[PDB]
Amino acid sequence: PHAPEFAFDPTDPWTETFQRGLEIAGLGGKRVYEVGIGTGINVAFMLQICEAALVSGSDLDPRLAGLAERNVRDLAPRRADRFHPVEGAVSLIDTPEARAQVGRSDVIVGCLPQVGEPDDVYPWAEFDSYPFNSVGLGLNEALLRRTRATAPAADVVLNFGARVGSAVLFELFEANGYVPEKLHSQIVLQHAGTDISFFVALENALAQTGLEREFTCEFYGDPEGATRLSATEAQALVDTDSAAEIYHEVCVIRGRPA
Amino acid sequence: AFDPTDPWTETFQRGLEIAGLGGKRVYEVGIGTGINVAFMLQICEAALVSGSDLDPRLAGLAERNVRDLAPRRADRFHPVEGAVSLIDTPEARAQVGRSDVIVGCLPQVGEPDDVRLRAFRTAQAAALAAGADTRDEDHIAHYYPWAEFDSYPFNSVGLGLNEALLRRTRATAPAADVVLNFGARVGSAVLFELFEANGYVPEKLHSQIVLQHAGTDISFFVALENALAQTGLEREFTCEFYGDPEGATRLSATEAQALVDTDSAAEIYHEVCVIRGRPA
Amino acid sequence: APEFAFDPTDPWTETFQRGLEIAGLGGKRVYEVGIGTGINVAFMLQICEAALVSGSDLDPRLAGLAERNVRDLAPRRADRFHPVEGAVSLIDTPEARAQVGRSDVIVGCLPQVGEPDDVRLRAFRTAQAAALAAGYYPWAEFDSYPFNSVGLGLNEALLRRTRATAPAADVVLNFGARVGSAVLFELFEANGYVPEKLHSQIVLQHAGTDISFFVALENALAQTGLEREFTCEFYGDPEGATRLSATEAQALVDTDSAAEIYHEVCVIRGRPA
Repeated sequence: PHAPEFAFDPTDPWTETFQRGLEIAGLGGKRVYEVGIGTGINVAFMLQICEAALVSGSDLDPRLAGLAERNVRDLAPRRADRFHPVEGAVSLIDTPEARAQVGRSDVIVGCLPQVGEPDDVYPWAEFDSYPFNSVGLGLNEALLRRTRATAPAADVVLNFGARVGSAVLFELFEANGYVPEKLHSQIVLQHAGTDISFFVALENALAQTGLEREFTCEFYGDPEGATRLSATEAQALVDTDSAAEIYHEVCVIRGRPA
Repeated sequence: AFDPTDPWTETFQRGLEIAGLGGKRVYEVGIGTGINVAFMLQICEAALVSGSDLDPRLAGLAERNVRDLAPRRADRFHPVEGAVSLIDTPEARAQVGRSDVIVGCLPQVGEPDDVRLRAFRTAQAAALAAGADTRDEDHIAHYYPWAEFDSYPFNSVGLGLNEALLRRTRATAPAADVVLNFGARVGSAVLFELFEANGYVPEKLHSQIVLQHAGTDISFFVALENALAQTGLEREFTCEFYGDPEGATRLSATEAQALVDTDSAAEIYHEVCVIRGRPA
Repeated sequence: APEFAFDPTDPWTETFQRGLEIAGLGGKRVYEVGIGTGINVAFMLQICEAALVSGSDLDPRLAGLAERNVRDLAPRRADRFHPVEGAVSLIDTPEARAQVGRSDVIVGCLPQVGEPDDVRLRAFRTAQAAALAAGYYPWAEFDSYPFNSVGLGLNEALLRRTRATAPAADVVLNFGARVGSAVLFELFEANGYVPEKLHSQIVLQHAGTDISFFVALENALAQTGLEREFTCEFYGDPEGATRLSATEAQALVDTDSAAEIYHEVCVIRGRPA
């Protein structure tokens, strides 16, 4: 009954949105696998604040597993005995060990590369064929094919920019064997350098049939998400003013198998 | 007996009879006013029928409707309330998971151009028969969306919504049959691949030659005939139309549109068929 | 297993057969999609020591010609070969599904973009000849597959069938690797299979081979309409020391004609979880 505000990072609104969803997910007592553990701070968060029973994970970069280990031992010293990462270079979960560990997990979590992520920030062309790569989420769909096969009973909890709308995000789960549920969302502001052509091209794109398409992306003018904008609209306000403040939603969605 | 003004629905119903729904639990996606619910209950002798529609005002009407249509069996009709897109609600999924068979005539490119007008007139006919004098808008609606089904592989032949329902059925009812109605202009091979690609063995249960209204646009199907493949290599493809009500003289989409570029009332036919998908 | 057994006339089939031997089919019950004239059946019974080989073909005449070829080439094993009859597209008959569902391993060298340009004329001449004795896959229904974007749509269509009909069976497939192994592996990972590359060779491509489809791959913009980095894998030498894009390969030949262009063929096994 006391929100752990001190815990969520004050720096990155994407990671903050993720961590708040992880807290809501209810990871207490579960085995959890994180795709792309990075520096390990999410693992530390899930161990210390969420109270996961066990956490494993992997990264594409082999040096990151070892560095994640220090961090977890520094930041969650009295819970670090429960962090068992998988070394070494692991794209998605594509090694036998990563597969074994995913196979034993109750929840798979991640914030994966996706069109629309922040610039500041996997191999990439082999995911181009995925149907949901048409909205920039191929890599995310690639993981859902793997999780459904290796751990068919586990939840999958993923972080998304929601410029394409929640009907599409929910579709990515429904198309792949999972009932989706939005755990948490937030309005976030994007850098002034962010490119969004991709998003204007989306609403200007003919279907695929192809016939029609009066669809519109989701942006906001205020940090409260009061004033909706299309991608074209938004793209305008920046042609008007290069330092115009543009907002979109980031949200955490859990897919639960049947 | 069947209404011959709506051949897609005749086709649908005739297909359902053949399905073998005697004593089974069935879910219908898009129950409408319950015409198909009552049919299965009265003619097919189903033990239980449930289902939903994306218009939330419809279940109530249907219920009523089925009561009047099959009162001696309307107690086995158990609709699910709410604005149910496909089977997207816990309660909807729950019922689907308990069903032996899932049936639908779903939106799809090539459905009759007047399908949304017929539904509006059927909704308002059913409310008048229930003793209510209403506002017309009570029977209109903004359903079904389309953008989230656009990325589906089989949306390229206009069946994205149908594919999406198959992703759903397979996961929440992996042993259930799925019985679906389609316009076959794209070819029965393509219709069969829709099922095969999604874990189902297809069987064509019944089919019929029907005529398309004169003002029906078929440039979509023409556009498929001139398209290249995903490869960018030449694609060989032909749509299936007919010049005769019997389905004896075949026409591609390009030919069919020629006969209405020269004349303007040339009778143009195509197939409508019921396909059952059965999992292994 | 002796060198003489592997096909000395055809690098694609030689690659397939070296890969099947490495798959360890001994004692297994196997199913081949596209048996053709049955030589691979003979190779799997006689060299791989399979307990039982079934399979089918789209051309309904080939199962009968494959029986005679297996009777004449592995007479001591011929009783272990039980082809499925009739025209069979992939495995799409109740008898082919029933056999596939009893199989330990499903194998195939399936039609695919990048196959040798003369394979369809071979199969045609090969029919006719073998047809005495005495007396193709369309590609339109498979065009929707995501992996058709790389020309592997028929292969993906099989993976959807095997997974449903024989969920515990391995699946062993021969591929040209011009689109790279990450893509080939992703075809399996996307469809419920863990890929392992069993064997691979560097083959020479016929002289007038059209590689325009692969050039186009290197210049396409993805599904998102933005940039994409991608090079097909070709080689200038028969050991693959010197790499080449499809564009480099095409250019090497625009200025020659008889330039030697090489690429990889490789056998991948897809194992369920």
